[PDB]
Amino acid sequence: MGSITENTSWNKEFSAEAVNGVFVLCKSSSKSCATNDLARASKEYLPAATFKIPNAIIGLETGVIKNEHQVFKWDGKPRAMKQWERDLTLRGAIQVSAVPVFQQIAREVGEVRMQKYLKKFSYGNQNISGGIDKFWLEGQLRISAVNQVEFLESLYLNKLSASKENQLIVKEALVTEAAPEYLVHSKTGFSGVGTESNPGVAWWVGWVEKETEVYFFAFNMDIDNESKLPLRKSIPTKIMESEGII
Amino acid sequence: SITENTSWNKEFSAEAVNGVFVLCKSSSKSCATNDLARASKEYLPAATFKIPNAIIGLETGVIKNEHQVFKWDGKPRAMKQWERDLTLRGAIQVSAVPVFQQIAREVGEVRMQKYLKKFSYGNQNISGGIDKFWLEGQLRISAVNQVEFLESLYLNKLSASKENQLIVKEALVTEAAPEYLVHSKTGFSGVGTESNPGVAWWVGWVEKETEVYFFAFNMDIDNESKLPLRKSIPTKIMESEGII
Repeated sequence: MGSITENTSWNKEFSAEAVNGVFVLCKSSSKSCATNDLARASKEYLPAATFKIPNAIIGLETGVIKNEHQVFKWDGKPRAMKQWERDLTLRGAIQVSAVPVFQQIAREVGEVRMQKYLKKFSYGNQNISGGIDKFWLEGQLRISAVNQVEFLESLYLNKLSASKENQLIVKEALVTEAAPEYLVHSKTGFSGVGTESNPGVAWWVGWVEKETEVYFFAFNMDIDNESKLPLRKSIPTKIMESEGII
Repeated sequence: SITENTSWNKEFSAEAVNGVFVLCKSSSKSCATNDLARASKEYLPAATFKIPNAIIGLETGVIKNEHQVFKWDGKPRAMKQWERDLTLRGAIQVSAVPVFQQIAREVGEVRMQKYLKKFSYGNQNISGGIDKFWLEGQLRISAVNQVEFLESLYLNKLSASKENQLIVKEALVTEAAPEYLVHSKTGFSGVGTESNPGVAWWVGWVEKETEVYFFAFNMDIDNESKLPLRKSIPTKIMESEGII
């Protein structure tokens, strides 16, 4: 992206909902971005499940994921959500955001390989200390909403340090909503409800392919109350509906 | 093998529609149909040919890559929705015939023929005009053949880079949900003439859970108003089988 501008009027939705948060929306053809808050747009947060994006990419590249037709066989042990207690494809694993699958991918990737790809991808603060299967969840990895849109735009252009086919595979895995007139590729994130003072963070990042334009977006909010969670989709949607995008 | 499923003709009787549905679970070695004779009968592909045409355009460099924009020259096009710049998915999704006609002209007769031979695409007959053999020419393809072709595409087994196959596959996404993804393309030759009906198509595949279902539907049609039956009849069979 080439420019960012602040549209304070985009705080209407956040205020309406009593939410501390940011939305960044960028247009590929002008390489220009808008946000409600420049400051929060550059603040860095645990990526949570948004990290499945780079992790899918590295697992593909390293051959820890064979190809897009890979089945992740459920062994039969209880998992944190009923949604995960089944065999899964990559898209499947991504869409039901199955943590144990990507924890296992992270473990086959390994500290060394994981660490390298994040430097090539310029992925946030690139800090994977705090457990190879835990670092994006409760460790010290941080990424900003601006850095998310930049990572995603590189993905969209196949300009990440991976094979073109592996980037394509992951973009298809990210398809979340399809219509004749638009295609949405997106991924949610939720680190937890936080603790004393210190709230968790919820994310929604992706892009919308519409007419011959592409809108990249990244949303995060502070969250202490798990019921406020759906706002990670409804607030960006409101802003993107306002803009006549979707 | 192809096996008749007797209960499927029910949907065809109800709308007074001669057509065929072919459905394959996992691979094309085990497919089911309402009619064994009609399953392998060959019809004009119409806009289902945008599939091989898109792959060929990519393979030949005619379409530079996935972000190619097909610019509208400003000249009259047969549908208002085609009168605009379009991306590859865009052109596939509104079925922009002129985008694909120009694709075909640049590919040229010699290359077009070679790729259809390579892909085993129907009778591989491109006679009738480089920019219209699939519309009104001598090109014919069966439901069974569509399913075979889509299976090769799905498996990245066509004679084309995997990257190009992936590109066309994402252009075909038509419905997305956490548990399933549908890639599909409609076709419609037209309404035909006295005693010679046109054909309507819905073909593609559903990736659901850990399984893949390949489908091809066609029907004889002499009335544009009957056109939504090309989606509803097959959706009604796939819904009954718990697939969508």
